[PDB]
Amino acid sequence: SVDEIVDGVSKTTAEVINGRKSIAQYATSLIESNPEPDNVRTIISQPLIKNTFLLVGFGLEKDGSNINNDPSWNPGPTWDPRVRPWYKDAKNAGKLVITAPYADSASGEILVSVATPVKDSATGQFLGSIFYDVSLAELAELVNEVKLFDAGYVFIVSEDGTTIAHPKKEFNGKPMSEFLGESKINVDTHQVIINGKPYAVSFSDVEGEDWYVGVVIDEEIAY
Amino acid sequence: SVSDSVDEIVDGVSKTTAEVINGRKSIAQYATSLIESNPEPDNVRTIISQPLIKNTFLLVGFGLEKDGSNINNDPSWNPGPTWDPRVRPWYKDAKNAGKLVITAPYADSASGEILVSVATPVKDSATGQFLGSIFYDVSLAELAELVNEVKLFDAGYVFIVSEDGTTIAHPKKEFNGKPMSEFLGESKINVDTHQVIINGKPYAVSFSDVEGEDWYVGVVIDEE
Ligand SMILES: NC(=[NH2+])NCCC[C@H](N)C(=O)O
Ligand SMILES: NC(=[NH2+])NCCC[C@H](N)C(=O)O
Repeated sequence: SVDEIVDGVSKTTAEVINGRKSIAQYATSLIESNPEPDNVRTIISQPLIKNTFLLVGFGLEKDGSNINNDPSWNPGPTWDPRVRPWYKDAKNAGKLVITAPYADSASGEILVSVATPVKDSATGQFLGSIFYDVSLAELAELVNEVKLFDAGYVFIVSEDGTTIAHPKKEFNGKPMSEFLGESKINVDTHQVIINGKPYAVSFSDVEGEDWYVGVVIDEEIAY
Repeated sequence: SVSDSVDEIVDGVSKTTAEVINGRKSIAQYATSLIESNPEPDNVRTIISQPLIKNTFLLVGFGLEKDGSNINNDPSWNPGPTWDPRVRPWYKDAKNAGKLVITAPYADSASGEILVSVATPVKDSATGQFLGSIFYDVSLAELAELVNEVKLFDAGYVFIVSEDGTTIAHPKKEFNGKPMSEFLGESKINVDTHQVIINGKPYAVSFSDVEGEDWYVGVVIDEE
């Protein structure tokens, strides 16, 4: 039953996503414990962090300076972290948040960031925000790793149908109607005609985020 | 074709199992790196007592070479001096390997349960002096549950063994640490899919090595 397949895929998706959240929150707590620049570098420049996220950086409220874990990239004349969506989202939320999809400053690629505020341990005053960049391509690939029927794919949307992750990276950050036709989420399994063929499409909410995972399966193989 | 099919099932479980074990390894390595960077007691306490660490492992402890003292992330565990971490298997394994390693199954000091531990040595950043070892306790029951959750075939189960057939994780906990011959009646690993008779009924059995360990995932599939 498709509902059972997509319900199982949402469980996995949550684990994938919650794993990234847990690591991001761990690094952020250790940083809050002692936000000395050298301790921040040590915390974010370990293999675990460099292998989980595309890039990690701490932007400072005081002066728009930043500490990050890729020496190859230093921000140009231009770049002020304080103007970036991950910065503001974490500051506004005052706790760990994941951004909507947006275009990365350097590459233009569509991504999301796990973002956390950093508060002064003593005062409680906002010092800045940390971003943990997440690859949507890798995300799509992960939630598509174990598939049961080998005739379709898994995707992730926000509640308004904005694509978070699709196997084809060209859909990331775009409305899901670009590959489903329909623009609003119909959670219940239903038939969608694509290219003249019938597919069963079904969604399941992702615990902890305002995302759904969706499934698109060729019916003649699906059943 | 049926042999190829079962082959693909154990391979799939092997891949997922490797991803999970490497993930836990990476987390232990990270923490060990942060501790090594600054092993002051309060910094160690701060590093190992976070939710990420308490949720990934059963228990985490840093035992010291100097006096056999320790810092662990379980506030209700306060072993007295008859618990010397320096004589424990995980401690010696970490010291011997000089890097991250996973133990063979052994009996836990407190519970007597058979578990394994991720183990890492810690060295003085400046002088290279050996300071002690950290253990990261892994539930074998939870491993058996993990590799059996995704089950494509009708009836049967999944298990883990070392290269010489020592059981790492079986759905039935009493087999943990035991030779696999106790539930397979074979003592040597035959990687290729092959028929095994167990209590009169035939089963398909097959193995796939786990990347990063000399472990194999095994499947026992009823041939109804
Ligand atoms: N790969 C990079 N160097 N990215 C730099 C930009 C960092 C962050 N994702 C932003 O857009 O603000
Ligand atoms: N749950 C516990 N308090 N275990 C204490 C023992 C720690 C470690 N597994 C050992 O046997 O040395």
